[PDB]
Amino acid sequence: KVTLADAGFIKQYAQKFNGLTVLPPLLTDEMIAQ
Amino acid sequence: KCVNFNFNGLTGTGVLTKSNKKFLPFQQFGRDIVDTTDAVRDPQTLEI
Ligand SMILES: *[C@@H]1O[C@H](CO)[C@@H](O[C@@H]2O[C@H](CO)[C@@H](O)[C@H](O)[C@H]2NC(C)=O)[C@H](O)[C@H]1NC(C)=O
Ligand SMILES: *[C@@H]1O[C@H](CO)[C@@H](O)[C@H](O)[C@H]1NC(C)=O
Repeated sequence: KVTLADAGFIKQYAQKFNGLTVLPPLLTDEMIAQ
Repeated sequence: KCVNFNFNGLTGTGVLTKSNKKFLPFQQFGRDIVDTTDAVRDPQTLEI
């Protein structure tokens, strides 16, 4: 149900806008599920 | 390749690749949802 509205470029890792970097969380979704 | 470019006065730094966007006959470049240029029309070949 929850969707993303991040108007950038998505790659496996525009990609970082213009000097704006998005960092991943330390705990992944699988780890939170665990 | 990562190059500097100047396309008919539009300047910047980036990697140029073949695009699948279809520009109208009069359009020279495009911008994304936040008004930053993300595509150009080559002034000599008209490739996007
Ligand atoms: C002037 O621009 C035209 C196109 O806008 C160029 O014409 C093409 O050039 C390529 C490579 O030189 C050829 O493979 C194509 O066959 C040409 N198209 C036609 C319809 O002839 C032309 O070369 C450009 N002239 C200069 C001096 O750059
Ligand atoms: C990195 O790029 C190569 C290019 O061949 C690709 O095969 C690979 O899957 C990519 N990996 C990631 C994590 O993006």
